Amino acid sequence: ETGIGTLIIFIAMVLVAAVAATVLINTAGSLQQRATSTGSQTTNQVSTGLIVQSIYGM
Amino acid sequence: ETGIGTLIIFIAMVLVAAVAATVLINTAGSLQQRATSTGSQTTNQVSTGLIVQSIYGM
Repeated sequence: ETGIGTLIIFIAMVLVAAVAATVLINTAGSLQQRATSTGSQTTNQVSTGLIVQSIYGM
Repeated sequence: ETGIGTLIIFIAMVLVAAVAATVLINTAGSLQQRATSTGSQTTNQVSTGLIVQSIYGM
């Protein structure tokens, strides 16, 4: 009967959907750390600087 | 069995997803050239100018 064949494919459908879910989570986690670090590094880059007061010679 | 019907629809699902992918790429490529040209033309527009030095009559 059709009942047996339906159950077999059902298991396969669940496993496939889990794979595509894993890709999206892993990619978002990788891009999270890069975007956070870039923002913090740029903030330090703009604000920091050195200034010359006076120059003397002998 | 359900196995035969699943494979047929699978092929159709792949082909449909390719269509929507093509739209997004083609649109982004069209907007790329317009945005690039607008920026370059405006830069030339602001910087360029003529100046009058002196006027003499007879």
